[PDB]
Amino acid sequence: AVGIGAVFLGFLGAAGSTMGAASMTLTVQARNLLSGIVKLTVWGIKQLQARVLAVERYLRDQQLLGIWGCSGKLICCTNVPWNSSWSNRNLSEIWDNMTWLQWDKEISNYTQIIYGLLEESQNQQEKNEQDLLALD
Amino acid sequence: AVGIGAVFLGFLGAAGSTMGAASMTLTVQARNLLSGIVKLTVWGIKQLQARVLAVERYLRDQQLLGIWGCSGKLICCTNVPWNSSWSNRNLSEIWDNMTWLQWDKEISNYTQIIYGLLEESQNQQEKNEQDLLALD
Amino acid sequence: AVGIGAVFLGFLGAAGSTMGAASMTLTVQARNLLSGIVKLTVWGIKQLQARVLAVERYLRDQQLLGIWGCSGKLICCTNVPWNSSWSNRNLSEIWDNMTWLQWDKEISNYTQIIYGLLEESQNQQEKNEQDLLALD
Amino acid sequence: AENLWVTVYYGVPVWKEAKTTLFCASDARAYEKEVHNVWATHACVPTDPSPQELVLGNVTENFNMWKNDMVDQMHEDIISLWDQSLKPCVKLTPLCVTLICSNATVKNGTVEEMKNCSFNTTTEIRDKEKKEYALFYKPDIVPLSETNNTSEYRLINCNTSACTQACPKVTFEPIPIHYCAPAGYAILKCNDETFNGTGPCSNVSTVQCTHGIRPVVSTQLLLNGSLAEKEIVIRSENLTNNAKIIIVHLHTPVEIVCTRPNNNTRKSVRIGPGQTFYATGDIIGDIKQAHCNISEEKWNDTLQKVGIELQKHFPNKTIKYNQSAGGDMEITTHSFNCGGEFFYCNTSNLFNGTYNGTYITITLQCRIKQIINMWQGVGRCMYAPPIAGNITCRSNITGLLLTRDGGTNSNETETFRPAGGDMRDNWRSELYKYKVVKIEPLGVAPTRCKRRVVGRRRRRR
Amino acid sequence: CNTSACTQACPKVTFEPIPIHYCAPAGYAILKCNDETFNGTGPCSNVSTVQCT
Amino acid sequence: VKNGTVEEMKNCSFNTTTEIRDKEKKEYALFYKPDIVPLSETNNTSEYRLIN
Amino acid sequence: EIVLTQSPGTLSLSPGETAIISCRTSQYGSLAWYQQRPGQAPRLVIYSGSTRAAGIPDRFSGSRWGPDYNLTISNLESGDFGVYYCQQYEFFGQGTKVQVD
Repeated sequence: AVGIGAVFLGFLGAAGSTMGAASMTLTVQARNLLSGIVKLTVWGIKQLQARVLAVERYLRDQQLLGIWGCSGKLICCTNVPWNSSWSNRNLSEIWDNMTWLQWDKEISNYTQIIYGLLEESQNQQEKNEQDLLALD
Repeated sequence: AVGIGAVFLGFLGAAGSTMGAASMTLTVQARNLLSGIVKLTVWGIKQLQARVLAVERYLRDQQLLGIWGCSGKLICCTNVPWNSSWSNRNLSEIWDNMTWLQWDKEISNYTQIIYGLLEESQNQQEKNEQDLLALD
Repeated sequence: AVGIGAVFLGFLGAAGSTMGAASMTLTVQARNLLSGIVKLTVWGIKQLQARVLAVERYLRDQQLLGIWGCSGKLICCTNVPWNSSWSNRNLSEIWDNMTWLQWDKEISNYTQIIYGLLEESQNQQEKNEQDLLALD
Repeated sequence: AENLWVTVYYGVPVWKEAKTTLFCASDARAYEKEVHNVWATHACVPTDPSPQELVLGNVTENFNMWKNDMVDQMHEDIISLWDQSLKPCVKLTPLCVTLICSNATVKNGTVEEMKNCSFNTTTEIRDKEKKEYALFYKPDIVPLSETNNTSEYRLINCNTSACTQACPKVTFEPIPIHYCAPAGYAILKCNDETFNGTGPCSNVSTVQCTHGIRPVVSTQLLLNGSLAEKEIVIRSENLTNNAKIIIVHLHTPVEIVCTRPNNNTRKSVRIGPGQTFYATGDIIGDIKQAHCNISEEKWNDTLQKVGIELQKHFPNKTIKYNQSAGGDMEITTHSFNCGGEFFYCNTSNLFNGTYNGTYITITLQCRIKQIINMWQGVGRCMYAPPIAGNITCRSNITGLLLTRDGGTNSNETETFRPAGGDMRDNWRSELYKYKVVKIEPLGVAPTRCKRRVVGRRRRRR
Repeated sequence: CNTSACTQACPKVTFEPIPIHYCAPAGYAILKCNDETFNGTGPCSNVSTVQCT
Repeated sequence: VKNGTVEEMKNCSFNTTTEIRDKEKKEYALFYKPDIVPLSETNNTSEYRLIN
Repeated sequence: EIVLTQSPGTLSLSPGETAIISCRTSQYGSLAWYQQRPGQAPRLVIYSGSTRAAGIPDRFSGSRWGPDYNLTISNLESGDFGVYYCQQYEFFGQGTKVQVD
C-alpha cells in the first residue's frame, strides 16, 4: 500500500513483500496491538489474564521506544554505527530481496548487543542537556 | 473556567461556555481520565472489569494522538485543508457562539474521513524522513 | 556508573551516592517500574490486583510528565524560577553533599506547590503556540 | 545564593514506607509438585533464580520487626490456602455414631493408650448398615454422659463443629517459599546480625526476593529455622515488660530425633457413596509409645549460653528455667508436625535446672492426636489419616520461645517458662530482616539550567 | 453408588453442538493453511490470516 | 402463655436429631405465625408441617 | 529492685482547690493513675505519663520528671474525691486518699 489506506488485514500482506513496500504503511500494527477484538465460569477470567498481558506488552514496547529518543516516532534514525559482523554492510543493495520474516534470523543474536550501544547513543544527550555555558 | 490551574469540578462548567474559554484550562480532563476515584462478592470483580476498560480507553486515545504527530501535545495543528462540506468555513467567526457539546453533532458524521486524511498528512512525513541526499 | 551500563541492582547504589552520580545512569527505574518479576486460591487474584496497580501508577507518572511539557524526556527543564523559601538557593554547590533520599525531606512540603507553576509554564506555551500574528 | 530554575529529572531512586500484597515464589523444582501441596500455593512458580543482591552505598534506614506487616499478610495467606485446599475434600460427618469401645488387644500384649471401638456405619445402599471397627489412637474420645454404661464413647468433633479429613491425594510439606515484591516496590534487607529487633541498620542490601522461608509450625520450640551467625540473639518488644515474649535464636543446631515405633496398618472404611474413610486398623508389632531423643551434651551447654546471654540484660540475676505454665494442650506440650501425624510431647527435661551462666540422652514421652483444631484454635477441625509403618523425623532445633515470670520474688532470682503462641510468632523469628517500600520517582529539584526558549535544542545549559 | 456419587443434568440447560469460533486476543494472529493436500505436518505455501477460526 | 392464651401462634413439638445421628429427642418451639400447613391425608387435625 | 512509693498518705481539703500527689519509680517504664471512690469500680484517669483518658475534664494531669513523677489536680469539686492508685508495667503503689473538708 501507499500512504496508509489498508487494514490490519489489508497491510499484513507485506510480511512476504520486499522491504520497500513494508517500509511504507507501517502503522496498522501499532493500531492493532492495543486491544484488538477484546454466573462465572470459563468465559470470565480470560478477558483479564490475557487482556492485561497485551496491555503490559504494549507498555513495555512503548517504554523501550521512549528511552532511546524514538518516542512517538514510527521511524527513527540514531547515532550508532553498524558493525561489520552483525549483518550485510550493504543492505541498501539487498533489502529489496528480503522480507522481514527472513531478515529477523540474520540479526536475532545481535539485537541485545545493539541495544547496549543504542542506550549510550541516547544517554550521551544527557551530558549535553545541562550544566555549562551555552549562553542562550 | 479560565486561567491554567483548573479543577475537574472547577473546569467542567466550560461544557456550555463559548469555545474560547474551553480553549484554555483544557488540562484537567486528561488529568482525570486515568484512574479517578478507583470473602469475594459483588464488590470484588468490578474494580478489575471497570478499571482496565478505562485504562484501555486512555491508551486508545493516546495512541490515536501518537500516530498523527500530536503525541504529548494538548493542542496540535495538522497539515490538512478543511473542506467546505464538513462545517462552516468561517468558524473562527462562529465558534465564539457555540459550545463543544452542541458542536459535536455538526461534525459527528465526518470525523472518520478526517482521521483518514490526517493519517496521510502524517505519513507524508515518512517519505521526507528517509533515504536521500539531505546533507545534514 | 557512567554512560548507562548497570542494572536495577547495579544502579540502585546511587541511592546513597552524591547526587552527581545519580544524575547519570538514571534510566533503569523506568525499565523496572512496569512488569518486573510479575483451581483458584490465594495465588490467583494477586497477579491482577497488584499488576494493574503498578500499571496505573506508571500511567499516572507518564501523564504527569506529559502535561508539564516533559514527555519522553528523562531530563527536562521548565520556566519557573526557584523561590528562596523552598530550599537552599545555591544547591549547585550543595547537592554534591546530599543524596536523593535525604534531599526529599527538604522539599517534601513544597512539592505540591511547584506543580501549580509548571502548569502555567506549560499553558503559556499553549497560549503562545496559537493565534494570528506569526504568519509563518 | 544563585539564580535557579525548576527542573524535572525523574526516574530517581527514592523510597518510603508502605504496605502491599506480595508475590510468592517457591524454590527449585518444588513448583512441579506445588500444584498438589498445601502450605504451598497452586502455584508459586519461580520465574527467576532468586535472590539477586546488591549492597547499598552508605545507606542507613530504620527497621521494625513487630510492626512488620509481612507476617500479618502471610498469616491470612496460609490460613486461606489451608482452608481452600481442605475445602473440596471428603467430609467425615456421618461417623458420629454411638461407639462401643474396649481395651485394644494387640499381638503378644495390650497397648498402652488406644481403645478398640466398633460402631454402626452406612453401607453403599442407604437402607442397610454393618458393624465396622477402627482403632482411634487417642484416649481423647469423650465418654457420653447420661448413662451408667462406662463404654458408650463419642467422637469429639460432633460436640462443637463438623470436620473434614485431609485428602491423601494432597500432601502438606514445609516447602521453602521465597517472597518477591511486585513491580514498583523493593524489599530492603538488613545484614547486621547484632540487630536486636528495632533500630537503625547500616548495611542495608536490596534483594529481588527474600531468602528461604519455610512455614513449619511448632510451639515451645522452633524447627528447621535459620541461625544467627555469630552469637545467640535475644529479641523482645520490651524486656522489662512482664507481658509480651522473648524470642531466642541458637548459634548451633541441636539434632532432634522423633519416631513412632508402633507398626500401624492403614485401613479403609466405606462410609458413603464414594466417600472413603482412613483409620488405623491393627497393630502388627511391639509397643513402646512414641518418643524423642536429644543429646544432653549439647543442650546443657546451649542452655548455659542462653543463660549468660539473658544475664547480660538482667545484671546479677540468676536464671531459673521451669516447667511449662499451663493452659491448653497445644502449649503445655511441645507441638510439632511431621510426616502426616501430629506429635505432642510433655517436655520432660527441656525446662529443668538453674544455670547462672558463670558456672558456680534425654527422652521425651509423647502422645499423638488425630483430630486437631488449628493452632489458631477457633475454627476448622480435621481428621489426619494414619501413616503406614513406623515414622522417623530428623530436624534441627534452632530457636526457643520464652515468656517471663514475676514478680515479688527476691530480686536476685528470676524465672522463665517455655510457652508458645500464635502461628505468626513462629514465622516472625525468620522474617525479621525485611521491609516493604514503594519506589517514588519524585518531583522537581533545582538545577543550573534555565528556560527552554521556544523548545530550543541546545547543548550544555 | 458403587464407585462415586453423581448428579443429573438440569433440564433448564441443554446439550447443544452450537458452533464456536476461536478468536485470538490482542497482539496475536491465528494463521490458517488453505492447501487441502496437507497431510498433517510440513510446509504450507498458501498461508492466510483470520480474526477467528 | 402466662395468665392467658396468645392469639397469633401455635405451640409445636417435634422429634429432632441430637449430636449423635443414631438418636433423637423431643423439643418444642413457638412459631409466631399461624401459617403452618396442616398435612392432608389424615383426620388428625394437628399434624402440621413447615411450609418450606 | 522494682519498688513503688506514693505520698502523702491522706488529704483533707476544701472543694474547689488543688491537690498534689507524688508517685516515685526505680525503673524505666510507663506510668498510669487510677481513681477509686469507695465500693464502685475504679476508673482510669491518665496514662503514659501525661496523656489523658477519655471522658474526663482537664483538672487532672501531671509531668514525667524522669526518676520521679508528680501528679497535681485543679478545682476538685466535692463529687470527684476518692482514692488514687499509681501503676507501672504489675506494681500498684501504696495508694492515697482525698477527703472533703
